[PDB]
Amino acid sequence: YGPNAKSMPTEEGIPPSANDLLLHVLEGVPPPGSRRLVVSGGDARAWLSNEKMYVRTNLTILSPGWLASMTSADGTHAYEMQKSPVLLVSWHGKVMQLKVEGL
Amino acid sequence: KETALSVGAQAGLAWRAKIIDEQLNKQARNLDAIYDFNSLVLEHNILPPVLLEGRNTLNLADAQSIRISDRTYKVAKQAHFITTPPTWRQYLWMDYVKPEAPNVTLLPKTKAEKEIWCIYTERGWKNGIDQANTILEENIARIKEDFGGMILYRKLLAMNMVSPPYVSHTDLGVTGDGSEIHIDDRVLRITALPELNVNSAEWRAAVAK
Amino acid sequence: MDYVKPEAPNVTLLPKTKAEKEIWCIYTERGWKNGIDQANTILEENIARIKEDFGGMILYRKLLAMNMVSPPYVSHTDLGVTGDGSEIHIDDRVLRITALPELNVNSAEWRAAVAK
Amino acid sequence: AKVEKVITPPSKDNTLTIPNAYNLQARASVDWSGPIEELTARIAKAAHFRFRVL
Amino acid sequence: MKFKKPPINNPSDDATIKLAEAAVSVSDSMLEMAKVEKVITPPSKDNTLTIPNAYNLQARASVDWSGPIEELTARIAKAAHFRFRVLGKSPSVPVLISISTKDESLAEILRDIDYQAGKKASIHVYPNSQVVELRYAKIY
Amino acid sequence: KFKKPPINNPSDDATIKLAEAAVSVSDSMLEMAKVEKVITPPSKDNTLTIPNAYNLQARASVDWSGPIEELTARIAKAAHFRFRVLGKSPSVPVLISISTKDESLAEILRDIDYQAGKKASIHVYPNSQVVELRYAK
Amino acid sequence: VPKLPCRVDGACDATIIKMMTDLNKKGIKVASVGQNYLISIPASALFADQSPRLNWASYSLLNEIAAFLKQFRKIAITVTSYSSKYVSVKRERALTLARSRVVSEYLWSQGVDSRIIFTQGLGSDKPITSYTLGGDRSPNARVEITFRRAV
Amino acid sequence: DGCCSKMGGINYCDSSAGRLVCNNGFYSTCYCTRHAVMDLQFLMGCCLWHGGVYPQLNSSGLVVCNDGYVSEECSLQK
Repeated sequence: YGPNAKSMPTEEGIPPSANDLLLHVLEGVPPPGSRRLVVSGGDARAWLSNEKMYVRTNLTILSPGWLASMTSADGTHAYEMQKSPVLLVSWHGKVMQLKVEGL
Repeated sequence: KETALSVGAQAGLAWRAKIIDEQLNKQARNLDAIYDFNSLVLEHNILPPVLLEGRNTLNLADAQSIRISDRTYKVAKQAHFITTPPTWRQYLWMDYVKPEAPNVTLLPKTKAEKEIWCIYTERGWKNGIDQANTILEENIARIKEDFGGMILYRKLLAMNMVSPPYVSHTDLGVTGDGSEIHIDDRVLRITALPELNVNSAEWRAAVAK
Repeated sequence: MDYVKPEAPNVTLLPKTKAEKEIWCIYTERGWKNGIDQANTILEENIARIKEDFGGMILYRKLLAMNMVSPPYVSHTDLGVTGDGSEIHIDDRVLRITALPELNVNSAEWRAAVAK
Repeated sequence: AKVEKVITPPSKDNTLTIPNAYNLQARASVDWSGPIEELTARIAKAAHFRFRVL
Repeated sequence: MKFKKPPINNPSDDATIKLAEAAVSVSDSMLEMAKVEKVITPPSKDNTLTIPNAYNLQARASVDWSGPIEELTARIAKAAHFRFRVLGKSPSVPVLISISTKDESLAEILRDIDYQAGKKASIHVYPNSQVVELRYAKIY
Repeated sequence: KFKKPPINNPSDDATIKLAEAAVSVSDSMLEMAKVEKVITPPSKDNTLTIPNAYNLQARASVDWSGPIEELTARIAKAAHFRFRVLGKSPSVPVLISISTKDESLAEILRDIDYQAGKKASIHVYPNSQVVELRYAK
Repeated sequence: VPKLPCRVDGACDATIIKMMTDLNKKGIKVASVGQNYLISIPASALFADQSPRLNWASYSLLNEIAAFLKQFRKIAITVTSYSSKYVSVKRERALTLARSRVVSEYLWSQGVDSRIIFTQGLGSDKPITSYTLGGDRSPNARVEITFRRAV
Repeated sequence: DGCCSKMGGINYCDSSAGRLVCNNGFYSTCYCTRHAVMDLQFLMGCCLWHGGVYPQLNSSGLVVCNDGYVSEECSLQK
């Protein structure tokens, strides 16, 4: 390699599979260094570590768009998400909103 | 206001944790009956590790870039030794002191400050109770995570997805000088940590009835 | 629409006689009308925006039926098992789209429609 | 959606139907994600059927 | 003209509630694991040919024990009027036995002890000479 | 005229589910351990039975932790039996350890053979009053 | 907490108890056991003689049913109709189907809070009383609604 | 206020359910924790369905959500 030594990435490679913190999120263990949040309106829990939300429920969020979704072996959905004041959830064929406090 | 809020939070946290510890001690035998670690230990007093599994994974990096998979597995903590089995006391028991002396700084002298002192201490008490409940939820999550990991490892060992830990022993006879002696010297090492296998064809399915 | 009620009207000046009280009343009323019209203007700008986006996507569906737009192309590549003995993924697939939908310039292959 | 939907009539769709063998009617439970030969061999072994691959 | 439902009992606590709601899921997973392991591993034999039940062994017992093994076996043999015997050597880390049951046989209790022991210790019975034999593993 | 309910009784909705979960877990683990453990019939049990000759019915207190041949030779010497050995001692000696107060030499020999494991065995002859130490290879 | 909700809107168990007392003393059968709830109505106070038509006074009772059904949170309501043997099979089937459809569509148009309404009629195949002396005055010709309370 | 009124009274709460337990076995209409099903459709706040309020301190009246969107309704008149 010379002075410039630009090793050119002609092929980028595989995009990342999943952030592995979602497993402990799925089991309810918060990631280290994170902090607790306040969720009201339903049954869910949430965490904030690196300006990125993690949320845990068994319901289905609709509105704000998520980035990674993990499913347990029995019907529990955990989401790696952006931060939001509020989420839109279809619970049982009916649409509700769940607000989030802690931002 | 805020002083009452602080001392109410402290008193509620302490008292709620006290009642929680009393109930936890009252329900005693079924606890460790449920969490029998000492059944789970392998042949050479070695703790089987913790495994995490996932279903139906997907990531989006950006436009025209996603990646999907069906199942994932991951070792969390490596298998190692245990001179003694663990228990739940390090997972569920919590600390308790008795705060006792809030000094005379903001004592309520009139009716309005008396009643707001009462209700503000009351709501701080509720808040501390809620915080203790959150703490218990986190502990429950931790112990469930660890126990699920070891039972999942036993499952995959039955399924032939993991190599068993490989041990080794070296035996020595007499040892030491003419002043210090040991009778027989047996050395126990573990030469292969357990890990997944990637060869598909060795994997055995199971069928119930 | 974002709504937070403000409950702090900061007070600098006060009327003294009936004339300034009356002009205070009528100017507050005029401001009330102005704020109402501001809210309506914000509403109609928003409704134009959503109408624009919806018209755009239904236009794309229409023109793809018209056969003037190339539909987007995506490969998916499958892999077997992956990862070492530390952690594993069972069957990976990666989907990449390469053809962004463009507009043709070759007018011969254009399709018309007729009705009844 | 009525225009866009593609169907196939069930006269000639390619899917194995129920062979209604009596020993094939038992109940079980399974969980598997991987190869196909091991699972099919285990299923036939539970069914007391001989199993082969072309 | 009042209205009720049947189960009207004393109040509970949310912490106990969450404890039980964890425990049911753990029990489900353990049941699944046990079913899978049973149907994949064919059992072969039984410990009853090793441990037959003889007379003066049907006096019953109800127990609650969470400690070591050897003196507990000595106590139950002393209740049996049987001579007790140990072979091999006890290891450095002691064997831990936790048994919580009620009102069954000495023979079934001993079989439960042997099954809880598993890969480390074993119990044998000599009825012609009324001998309770404990034998450790040949390892370490 | 008075019969109490049990003191530690699960008279609560959380407690009954917790107790049912407990007994379920216990039964499942019992099944798991029972199907996991191996056994062996006494027909092929590899333990030397009791020779029960009258010269071996003495009682003694024994403290030893060391090699094997001198110990069993002294056992035979106190038992007034001749002792011989077929085989050869390897470089690493065979080690044993017994400390006890009151039993007979027959079960002492039984514990000797059980502690020896695969490397050695013993044989008793009361017709010709001898013990044999058989090494492995 | 002055802003956050304290209870469900328009819900009061005292009103629930009072109106179920009034319903059962009116003779419309109100049944509650476990987490399922049944309301059964004789057809004689609702329709004409084996005929799909609605008495004008019956709408007060119908609105009472609506006021009860607003007090609960549910998913699905099933309304079933049964009648007595009159001519055939098919006539009884059609009569039950029409009666159930009419009462279901009126309840949907009124302010009930549901997601799913199932409606069906079975003619006369499921009697609850062998005393078949009377005509429509016998209580087996009836209309029932069942639902399970949601959390 | 009265949750199990015209019943025996309040017994306890099920936080897994979010409803109180009356003396009869009937689930009351009150709530006993925030972790319960709330039919929610209208709420306060601003920068909703956006990145929330950007936490910078502004001398001007520019209130801008974290996605770059600027909400003059949340802001003030000039």
